[PDB]
Amino acid sequence: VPTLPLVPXG
Amino acid sequence: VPTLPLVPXG
Amino acid sequence: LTDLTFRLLRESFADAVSWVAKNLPARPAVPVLSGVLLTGSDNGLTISGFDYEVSAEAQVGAEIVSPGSVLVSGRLLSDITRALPNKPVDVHVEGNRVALTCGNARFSLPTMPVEDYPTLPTLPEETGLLPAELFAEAISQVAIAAGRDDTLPMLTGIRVEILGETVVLAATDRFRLAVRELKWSASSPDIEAAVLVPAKTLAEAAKAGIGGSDVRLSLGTGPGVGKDGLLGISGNGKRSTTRLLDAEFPKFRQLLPTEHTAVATMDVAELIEAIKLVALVADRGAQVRMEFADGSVRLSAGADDVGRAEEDLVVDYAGEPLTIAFNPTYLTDGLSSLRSERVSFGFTTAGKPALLRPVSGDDRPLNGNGPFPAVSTDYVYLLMPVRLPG
Amino acid sequence: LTDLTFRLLRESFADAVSWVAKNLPARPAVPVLSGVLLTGSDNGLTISGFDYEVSAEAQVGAEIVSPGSVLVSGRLLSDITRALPNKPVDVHVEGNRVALTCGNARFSLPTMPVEDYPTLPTLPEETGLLPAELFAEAISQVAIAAGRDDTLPMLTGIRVEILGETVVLAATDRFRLAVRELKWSASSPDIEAAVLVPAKTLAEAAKAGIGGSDVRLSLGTGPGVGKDGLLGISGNGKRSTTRLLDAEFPKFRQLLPTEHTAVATMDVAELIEAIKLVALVADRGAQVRMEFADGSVRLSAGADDVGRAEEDLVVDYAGEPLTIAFNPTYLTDGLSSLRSERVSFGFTTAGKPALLRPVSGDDRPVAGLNGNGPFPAVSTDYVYLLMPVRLPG
Ligand SMILES: [Ca+2]
Ligand SMILES: [Ca+2]
Ligand SMILES: [Ca+2]
Ligand SMILES: [Ca+2]
Ligand SMILES: [Ca+2]
Ligand SMILES: [Ca+2]
Ligand code: NA
Ligand code: NA
Ligand code: NA
Ligand code: NA
Ligand code: NA
Ligand code: NA
Ligand code: NA
Ligand code: NA
Ligand code: NA
Ligand code: NA
Ligand code: NA
Ligand code: NA
Repeated sequence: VPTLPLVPXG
Repeated sequence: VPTLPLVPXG
Repeated sequence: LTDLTFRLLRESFADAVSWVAKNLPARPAVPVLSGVLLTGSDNGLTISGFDYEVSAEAQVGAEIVSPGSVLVSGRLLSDITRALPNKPVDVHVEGNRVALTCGNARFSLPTMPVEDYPTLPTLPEETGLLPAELFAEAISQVAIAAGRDDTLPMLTGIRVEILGETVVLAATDRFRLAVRELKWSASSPDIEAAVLVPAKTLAEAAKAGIGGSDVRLSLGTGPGVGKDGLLGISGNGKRSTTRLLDAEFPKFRQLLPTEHTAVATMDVAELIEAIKLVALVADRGAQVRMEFADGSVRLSAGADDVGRAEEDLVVDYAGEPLTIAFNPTYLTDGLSSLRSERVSFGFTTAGKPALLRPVSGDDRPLNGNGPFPAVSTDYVYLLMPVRLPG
Repeated sequence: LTDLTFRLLRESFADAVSWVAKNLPARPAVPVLSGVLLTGSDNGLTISGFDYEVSAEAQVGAEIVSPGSVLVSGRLLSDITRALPNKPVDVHVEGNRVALTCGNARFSLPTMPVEDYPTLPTLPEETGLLPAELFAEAISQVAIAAGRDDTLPMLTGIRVEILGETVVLAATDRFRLAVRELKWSASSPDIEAAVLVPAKTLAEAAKAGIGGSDVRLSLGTGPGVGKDGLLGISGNGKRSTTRLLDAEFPKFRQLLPTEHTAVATMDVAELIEAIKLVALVADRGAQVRMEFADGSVRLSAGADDVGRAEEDLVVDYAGEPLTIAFNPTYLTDGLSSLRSERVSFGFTTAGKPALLRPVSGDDRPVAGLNGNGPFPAVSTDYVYLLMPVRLPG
């Protein structure tokens, strides 16, 4: 269950 | 909070 | 020798499946016990749900392509059939799976060994029958008073007393007692028995009969009525059995007063509305109070620190003035059970039960100071008061 | 100096109290903060509540027999006004109790002391105006994507970007990102700022202008925008203020793709219904799978042990076949947030975000859509960017 590639955040 | 006088039961 | 294949409209399928699956166990001892059994033969589909307590079986018309039986998860079948479009549903068993097809949707569910499914109990012989609307009303009126605490199993039942054409229904939770007497069509004129039926289940059956055919109650005939420990309920192509409670019920009849020191008649809808309003400030107290005298009653609740509420209501009153308090939920439960425009209250003291009975709008139940005899009625709701403050 | 006495119809009274209750649904630890403040003067009644984070106030016409103010239980006043019949309501403060009379019913409530009852925040200067319904809808849309976990405070807000001609609203919980852009009437043409506003009841606050043409956003003007640390929202006799979050929002704009290797358009209502249907055999409600190809997508869920489900749906598809899986709740959340008949999906790989957008009539077609792609993204005022989950293989 990957996260959105928010940087930072993921 | 009394009960009805049921016998048995109260 | 052959695998089950059938076809029928979703709505017919969903309604039968739902009714049968609902009484399946919460924690099934083995996977098999979570299943519903589908059996197709000739022109008909039988749907069966076994549970130790309550077993249910629905029969519906269906296109049977190939006869047979299959055991599938009850809850999942129910959910799926509830959610499908209103199209024909195709069901086809192949080996260890069952395919359910509906329009463009396809399901493939695991099946369970039908040989391991318990046999549903046989219904007892028919004892009598009554109109669905009467069954629904009578059970609804009495069930509201039944206990919901399994530490006192006897109170979780509805007592059912049969004597020929007459049926008496009773329930109590120690704070209210509801009693309904009715007439029905008895199988035998000299039938006579008394049993105790789990209320929650019976109530569900009475509600589900609404709009339906006459309802048949099966406890047996003659002297053997009740001996099987089962109540059968049937109608509408649906039949169920409920295991009876094997517990002694309290002797309730001696509680019904035959005379009153005060009698009061009021409008039910208006009183229910007023109780709802004044009870808004009674969350802590869990009581509303009533001060009766000629012509009027003061209904009130609350306290200085939390807030107070009051309403005066018209009353046709006779006898000694009285200040008495009630649990507002128990009071509006009883008022809601009367199914009449008006209510008669029969009182003695502030610490003794109040007898609520139905009064029509065309009736007016007075001379003297009292006491006043209790008026014969086919329904009573006997409610214990609570202690007043101070 | 004088005791409050007023009179007004129940529906109006109830609606004003309801505005406050909906904007302050929880019950604070401090007792006095549960009070509602009633203030009557001239020909008007104001009804307000405050909990240091959100304030909410409604103003209604009323017959003011005697001016004044009183503090009373918000819970009780809400319950009572909701339950009363549609009759005039008389309210009379006398000593430390308030008499509330409606028809044949009489209530007598204790007053609460105003000694330590906080003064309501002042609305900052008007920053701009939006159409009432549009703004309430826009907040409702993006709020579904906001985080609800206080251990990650930055995700519990709705980002509000002010830019002269437009407002941009954004929310994310790391799994979906919702972004809405609206045009508005700004007081200042050269204004530029961004704040972060708690999302939890912002959808209720956003309904302030309902009943009128516009809603007013108040964050201050010119250079000092966000300075007061509050967002005011008002219109039509209703207002609220919400304390801003002093937390940093993720940089989300880099995530919005400008082209896709596959694009799929289909019916929202059909897809929502099919997801709900096949997900009935998904364990933990974990995953639904979509196999897109020319003309059709196969939606499926489940495993051989509990059961399998699938449904084929028509799709207007472009690109190469793609299998991609989603959390069905996140997916239907996105579809429901579109508020449109049709959805366009923009995809790259099965492991990268999917871009959901509403299909409009004024959308300019994708040129070369029938060809190979990559296909340029179509301009949209709303996007829901959804991360897929990994397929079991
Ligand atoms: Ca009788
Ligand atoms: Ca509150
Ligand atoms: Ca094509
Ligand atoms: Ca192509
Ligand atoms: Ca696009
Ligand atoms: Ca855009
Ligand atoms: Na299920
Ligand atoms: Na099996
Ligand atoms: Na039954
Ligand atoms: Na039964
Ligand atoms: Na209450
Ligand atoms: Na009586
Ligand atoms: Na109003
Ligand atoms: Na105020
Ligand atoms: Na409107
Ligand atoms: Na559909
Ligand atoms: Na889910
Ligand atoms: Na196409």
